[PDB]
Amino acid sequence: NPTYFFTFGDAYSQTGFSASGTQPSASNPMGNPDLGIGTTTNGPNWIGYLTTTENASLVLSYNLAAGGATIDNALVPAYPGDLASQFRLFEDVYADKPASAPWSAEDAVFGVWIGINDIGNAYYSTDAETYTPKLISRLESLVEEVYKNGGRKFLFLNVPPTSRSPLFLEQGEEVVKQHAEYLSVYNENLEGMVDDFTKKKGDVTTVLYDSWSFMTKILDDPTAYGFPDATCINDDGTSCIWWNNYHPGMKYHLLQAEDMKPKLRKLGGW
Repeated sequence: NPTYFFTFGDAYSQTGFSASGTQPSASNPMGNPDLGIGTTTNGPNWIGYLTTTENASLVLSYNLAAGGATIDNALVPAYPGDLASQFRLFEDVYADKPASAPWSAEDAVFGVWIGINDIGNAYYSTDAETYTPKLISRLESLVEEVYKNGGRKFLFLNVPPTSRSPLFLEQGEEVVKQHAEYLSVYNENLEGMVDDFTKKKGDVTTVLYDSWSFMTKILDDPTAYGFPDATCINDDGTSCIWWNNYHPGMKYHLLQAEDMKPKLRKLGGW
């Protein structure tokens, strides 16, 4: 009795899963590519860890996340595979519960980690208080498409402190601050939307995972987590928090998946 874990997001979540590649099964829960390929971590990412390491029962991962994605290119644009396009791929291939993914309300979990790129691209050019409600409203309307398909279990990750990635640190402390302040408003509005959606529907099980606070704890005390500092980069994915200037490594992702596990029990696969 599997949990069907459909995920949507950006490079913090990408694995290179193709809808025409090998599909998930009990012997191969990621489907494609192999566990530990296709990420920005040098190994598994949080989804691979949640599916194969932190799972309490069989989890099948259908990971539609794409590098560089924003929520909708009609708002903050970047790459063709925005969140809207990932929801369209879901609608095209899995929404109708095909034999390859015969999911139901009781066994499907929809995970969304989006906003890093919307904020990264719009923090200095838009007003957070008036603009981030538009981003969040568009996220909500995409979630509503899955709800209309019969989805009832949802996992939302807030935006982590990319303000303190080496990429942003190099732009100066006032840019880190401008970005961080915008990000905080986005995360507040995300929480409000998740709360409002949960209450309005009444029949959904939702988890808002505060990645921001978790990563912030590690950035503030890196050596307590086995990292020598909060700024070094190492593409082995484990010597430093950062695998490259803007993406954390597999060690961070494992620590996050481990932190997530207890909070995901109510979703069925953990």
